[PDB]
Amino acid sequence: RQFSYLIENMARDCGEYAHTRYFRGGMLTNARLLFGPTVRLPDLIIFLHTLNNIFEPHVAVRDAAKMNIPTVGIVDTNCNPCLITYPVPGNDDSPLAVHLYCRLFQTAITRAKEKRQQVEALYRLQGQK
Amino acid sequence: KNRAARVRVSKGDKPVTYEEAHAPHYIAHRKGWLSLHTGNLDGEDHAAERTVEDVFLRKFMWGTFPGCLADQLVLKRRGNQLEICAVVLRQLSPHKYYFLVGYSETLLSYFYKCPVRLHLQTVPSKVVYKYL
Amino acid sequence: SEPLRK
Amino acid sequence: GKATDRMDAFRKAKNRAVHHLHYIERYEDHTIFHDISLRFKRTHIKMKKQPKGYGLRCHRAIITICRLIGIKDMYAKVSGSINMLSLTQGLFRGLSRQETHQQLADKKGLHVVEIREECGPLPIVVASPRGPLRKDPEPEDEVPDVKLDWEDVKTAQGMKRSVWSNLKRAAT
Amino acid sequence: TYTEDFIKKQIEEFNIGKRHLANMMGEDPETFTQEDIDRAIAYLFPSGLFEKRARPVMKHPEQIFPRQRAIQWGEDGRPFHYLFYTGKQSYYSLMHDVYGMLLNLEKHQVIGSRWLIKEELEEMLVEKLSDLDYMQFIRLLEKLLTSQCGAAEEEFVQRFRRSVTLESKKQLIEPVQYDEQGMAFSKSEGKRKTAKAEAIVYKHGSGRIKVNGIDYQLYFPITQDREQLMFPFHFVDRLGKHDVTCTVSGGGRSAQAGAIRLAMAKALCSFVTEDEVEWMRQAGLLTTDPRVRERKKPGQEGARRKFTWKKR
Amino acid sequence: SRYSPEFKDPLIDKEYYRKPVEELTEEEKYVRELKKTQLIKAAPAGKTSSVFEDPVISKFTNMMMIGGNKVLARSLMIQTLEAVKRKQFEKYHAASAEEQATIERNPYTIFHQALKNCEPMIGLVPILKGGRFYQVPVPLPDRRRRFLAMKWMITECRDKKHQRTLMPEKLSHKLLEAFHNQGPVIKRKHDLHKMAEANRALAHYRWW
RNA sequence: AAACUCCAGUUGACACAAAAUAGACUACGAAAGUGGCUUUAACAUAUCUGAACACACAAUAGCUAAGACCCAAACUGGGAUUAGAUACCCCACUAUGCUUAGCCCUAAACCUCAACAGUUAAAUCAACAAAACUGCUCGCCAGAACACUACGAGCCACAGCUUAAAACUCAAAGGACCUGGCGGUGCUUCAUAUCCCUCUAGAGGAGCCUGUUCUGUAAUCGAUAAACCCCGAUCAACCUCACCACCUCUUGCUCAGCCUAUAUACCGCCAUCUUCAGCAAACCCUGAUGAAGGCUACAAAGUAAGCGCAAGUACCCACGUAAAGACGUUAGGUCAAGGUGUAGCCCAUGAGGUGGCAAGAAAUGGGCUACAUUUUCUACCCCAGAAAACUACGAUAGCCCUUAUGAAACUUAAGGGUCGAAGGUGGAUUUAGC
RNA sequence: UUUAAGAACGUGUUUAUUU
Ligand SMILES: [K+]
Ligand SMILES: [K+]
Ligand SMILES: [K+]
Ligand SMILES: [K+]
Ligand SMILES: [Mg+2]
Ligand SMILES: [Mg+2]
Ligand SMILES: [Mg+2]
Ligand SMILES: [Mg+2]
Ligand SMILES: [Mg+2]
Ligand SMILES: [Mg+2]
Ligand SMILES: [Mg+2]
Ligand SMILES: [Mg+2]
Ligand SMILES: [Mg+2]
Ligand SMILES: [Mg+2]
Ligand SMILES: [Mg+2]
Ligand SMILES: [Mg+2]
Ligand SMILES: [Mg+2]
Ligand SMILES: [Mg+2]
Ligand SMILES: [Mg+2]
Ligand SMILES: [Mg+2]
Ligand SMILES: [Mg+2]
Ligand SMILES: [Mg+2]
Ligand SMILES: [Mg+2]
Ligand SMILES: [Mg+2]
Ligand SMILES: [Mg+2]
Ligand SMILES: [Mg+2]
Ligand SMILES: [Mg+2]
Ligand SMILES: [Mg+2]
Ligand SMILES: [Mg+2]
Ligand SMILES: [Mg+2]
Ligand SMILES: [Mg+2]
Ligand SMILES: [Mg+2]
Ligand SMILES: [Mg+2]
Ligand SMILES: [Mg+2]
Ligand SMILES: [Mg+2]
Ligand SMILES: [Mg+2]
Ligand SMILES: [Mg+2]
Ligand SMILES: [Mg+2]
Ligand SMILES: [Mg+2]
Repeated sequence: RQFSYLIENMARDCGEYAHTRYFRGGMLTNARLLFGPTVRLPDLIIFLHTLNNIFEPHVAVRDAAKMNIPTVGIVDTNCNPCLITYPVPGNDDSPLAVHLYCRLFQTAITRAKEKRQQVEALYRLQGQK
Repeated sequence: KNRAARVRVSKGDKPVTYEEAHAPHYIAHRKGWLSLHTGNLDGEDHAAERTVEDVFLRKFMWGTFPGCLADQLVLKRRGNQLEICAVVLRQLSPHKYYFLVGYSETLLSYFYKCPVRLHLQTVPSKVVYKYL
Repeated sequence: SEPLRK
Repeated sequence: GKATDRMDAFRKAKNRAVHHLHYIERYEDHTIFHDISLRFKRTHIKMKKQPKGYGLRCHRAIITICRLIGIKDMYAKVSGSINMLSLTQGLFRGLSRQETHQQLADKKGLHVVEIREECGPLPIVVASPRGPLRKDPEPEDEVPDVKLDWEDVKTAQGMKRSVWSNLKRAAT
Repeated sequence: TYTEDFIKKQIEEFNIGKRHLANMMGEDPETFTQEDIDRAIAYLFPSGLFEKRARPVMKHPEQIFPRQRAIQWGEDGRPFHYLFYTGKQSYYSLMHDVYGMLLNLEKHQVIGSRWLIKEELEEMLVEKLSDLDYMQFIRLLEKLLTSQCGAAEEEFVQRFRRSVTLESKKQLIEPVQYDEQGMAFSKSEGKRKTAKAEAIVYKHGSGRIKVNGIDYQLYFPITQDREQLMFPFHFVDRLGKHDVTCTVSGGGRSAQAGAIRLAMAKALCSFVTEDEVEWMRQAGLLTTDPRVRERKKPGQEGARRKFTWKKR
Repeated sequence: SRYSPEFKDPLIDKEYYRKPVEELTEEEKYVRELKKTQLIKAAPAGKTSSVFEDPVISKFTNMMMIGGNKVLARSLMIQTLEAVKRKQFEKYHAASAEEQATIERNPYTIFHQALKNCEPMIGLVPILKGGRFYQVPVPLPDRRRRFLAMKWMITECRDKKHQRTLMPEKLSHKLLEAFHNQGPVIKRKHDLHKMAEANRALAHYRWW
């Protein structure tokens, strides 16, 4: 809860999504019923904190592996990386480290989005002539 | 438990109409009356003969239009006239509807000694209020 | 109940 | 599948199995790669690899599962507790943890040669490692310390008498 | 489900039917408000059903069909809101905005109004809410007020507050009238059980009371009944200063007194000060007594009594 | 009840409203301001703002009424007050010079004192312990003992021992005895006090 | 209650009995077992396993012999409880518990988990319990019961211990769990006319009215713990009427009929918990993919149509009273409202006519009127006068007469006359009411 | 640590145009 505001802002700035609140059962495995049958689930999930507030793995780690969604996670010394696809061993408690992770993922995503617009513009411009 | 004029709940696959979905304690709150006459008013007479005519009419029309009535009848009396208003289906051919309208309008006029008129309102399928 | 007695 | 009416239980189980599918590897698309022997809870399943034409000689449930997978020829013996739900949960378990010929070569960096009596002493290369082939051979073992099964050893010595084995049955 | 195109076709049928209905009744289609539609539909389709939600109605589709949320993702499939996968993007986007304004304050440093109710918040957010979720949101708003909120913040908080119409428990004084002779008086009415009384109280008198043309001590032999008539005037120290002329009908011996007591008190409120009228109210002299006979039930001997119960 | 919980009971006290604002305390002042907003029930016919209203005599009359006949019960109450009044005047004129200074002639003062001399200090409660009942002494509340005094006075008069004797003459005779600390009603109070003293050791059976 | 009352209390003298605290320690011994102090002697084996052919030990109880005796105590006696109490509760006292010398050799002797060595990784793993395994060796078990039994043999053992079968019989027994129910089951919070205490009028006593049960009669049926008993009946002199006796008709008022059997075949209409708030489709997840289960808001897998509750509506409102009240429970009520499945009758189990029974030895439910003085009579409809214990209070009862209804009335009702009974506020118990 | 408090017959309750 200490970093819920910081993360929600980052997702909005980089045109991405965030779920920092209580995870209701079936958001992924039973999504079509909650949202609708033509819903599109995430293609990548990024865990800034793999634990819940009772010091146990987040249910999304297991629910993502069920739905075949790759996960990126910041695992501390008291976490379980077995089901995390790309784990990052690092501190997930202090605020000076969380601002760094968010700053890095916000930049890598913002770059790729702009990098494709340059590749498309070139192809479109080259295609016509 | 109470049973009168109540359609018991089911899994959810049973269609019901508006009148068929409301119980007797809604007859003047969410429903009306299927027959309208003056017999049951204070100081009026012949409430018993008007009731026997109603019971016979609902059966005459159920067997005269077999499998065609979509919902209950609505009997109306304005003095000497008797207006039968029915909601029927569209399976039968109109040629046969006009035959039965003239056959029933005439047969009932000579039986009850009153001018009788029949008003049909066709619907494609039985209207459904909800599913119980 | 227990059977009746004569 | 669970429900009050039997027709509703068939749907839940059927539509929910396609979301929990396994992939079973087959040797030449007719049998398994090696003999399997596991125990799921109290139920023992000892499957054996067999050549083409042997047919299915296994528990009637396994015959129905194998046809769904695509295994034409295999032998299996069920022991312990014959529970249809542990039999199935263990069958799919051993059929998914079986090592293929390609993984074996890559693991040890050696050639996997197949020896057949019908083809004489001809060595048939079924799989070879993608990486660097090792130059040293495996140390030949005088006596292997591998746990055996009295049921198989008693048969190889002409001692397992049974009036129910090797019976003429229909095609499977 | 009702689509946006369907609603748009219902808007066109109401507009056309609104012009027909005025042609029937002979009104001007231009100046034909919704109040005139409801009056014309009640003449043409008379229904006396007790439930007003079961009568014929011809309203605007924006008031009949329930509000529905817009589509949340486009063709590509990406949602339009970053808090979509929470399932409550509207509720959490609000909690995120409020908690962001509480961080700014820390950095640089009611009678009529009532908190929005739960059922009224779902309409604003077009979201289904629990009770404990409603309380969390209300706790941030109150916390926002305690802090020195800026002008822009107050406008936000006032979107979630609703005015309240505070009723006044102040008796209504009757207009003092004048007779042919010129005497001032005031008339009121009382009601006790089935008894109904009309009382005329003259401003100046010698303490004379006449009920149905008979002096009060003859009409009410029982002392208790006369005590009731004395209670209004004794409480305000005005015994032997006014003349009353009332007419009571129906009820019984004691019900007619209480009915007269109430009328005399109501009419006596015009010749007294406001502070006394308030005291009369706090003493139970201006309140109609709602205690009336209760009905007998079938299967019972009385309104509340039961038949003798036999266990065996 | 046909009143809602919002409705508050009325205050018939006439000298309460007359209190000046200067005497109103901070808490009392707040109370008066609050009542303006609250709803009030209609005053019942039993009680008025008269100066002769006696709540103790109105309650005793209600305990004598039978079948809603208040006209008759109140008739018997006033006859008793008048009979007690006349008996004292007859004893006052035939008294000596110094004996007339100790003769009370106000029937109300006699009615309140007679009932106060009949109020029991402690009562008894049957407590079930070990398949047996025990008469455990208990401190009675202020209301309980006031109600018992009335019920005993009305019950004694209603006794059948009295033959063709009217209630006003019976009740008047008891009130004088009790006023003098005599009669059976007092003996009934003493008997209760004597049974509680013998069962004093059973006080520990009480948990409240 | 019995017992004691050469009893009790203070103080002093005073053990062959038993060993507070320390001990929240976890040590010694092969096990049994060992917890007051001191002293003497003293706690096997330089690999392990190893005797049910032997040897030495083995709690408590118990046997033999001789002693001691505070207290406790089987047995027994007395007191009490109880339908009985050979028990649970109280008192007294004995074997016995102690010492010495011998025997007896059993236990849930169970930490129900063998000894030595070693491992924590892999399939960890049916469940529960105290995590899962390897090597080696000895001992032991092979469905339940018959059976800690019979026979045989051995023993200081003689109603004993050890070892230990069979015939007949059964298709289960057994171990561990899920759900629910129940508990003279714990904790906590409560019941609001409701459980207790507490308020008011009643029932149970008398007479009458009325129902039912028994008995009786040639002479209906049905309801008949709560959830029957002025109930089907907002209604039986004939009719109603389905009963009884007698007589009569046969394609029959009906393109027949049946109040004939089955409410344990049903629809229909209901009782009951309900003076409840839960039922549950369709998906997801957990338990290794078992019966099943699914919550913590500073949130940990639940999302949920629909039904009900609620909300609305009716009566005089916002109150209250009605109405409403699901899924299911009691094979609850009704085949005699009507309808109807199965079965049965068709010169009769159908139809019609005449007449007639519906009573009381007895017990009981409900209600009415009373036993009086807050009463009785008259006037009045609340400022009165009289009455007031064998001519009072008190029958709506009996008897007689008259009238009303009707074709028909000792019979139904009303009124009058006559009559003046029980009854003196009611046992255990029990109902309703904010 | 806190009175007493017995009993309840035998079967049966789940599948594919005039003319
Ligand atoms: K043990
Ligand atoms: K009684
Ligand atoms: K009686
Ligand atoms: K009775
Ligand atoms: Mg950390
Ligand atoms: Mg009902
Ligand atoms: Mg009453
Ligand atoms: Mg050894
Ligand atoms: Mg041994
Ligand atoms: Mg021994
Ligand atoms: Mg001994
Ligand atoms: Mg002793
Ligand atoms: Mg004895
Ligand atoms: Mg001894
Ligand atoms: Mg002993
Ligand atoms: Mg032991
Ligand atoms: Mg053992
Ligand atoms: Mg050993
Ligand atoms: Mg055996
Ligand atoms: Mg033994
Ligand atoms: Mg033996
Ligand atoms: Mg022997
Ligand atoms: Mg009968
Ligand atoms: Mg019967
Ligand atoms: Mg029956
Ligand atoms: Mg009854
Ligand atoms: Mg008859
Ligand atoms: Mg007859
Ligand atoms: Mg018959
Ligand atoms: Mg039967
Ligand atoms: Mg039944
Ligand atoms: Mg009701
Ligand atoms: Mg409701
Ligand atoms: Mg039955
Ligand atoms: Mg007399
Ligand atoms: Mg008489
Ligand atoms: Mg006559
Ligand atoms: Mg017995
Ligand atoms: Mg039984």
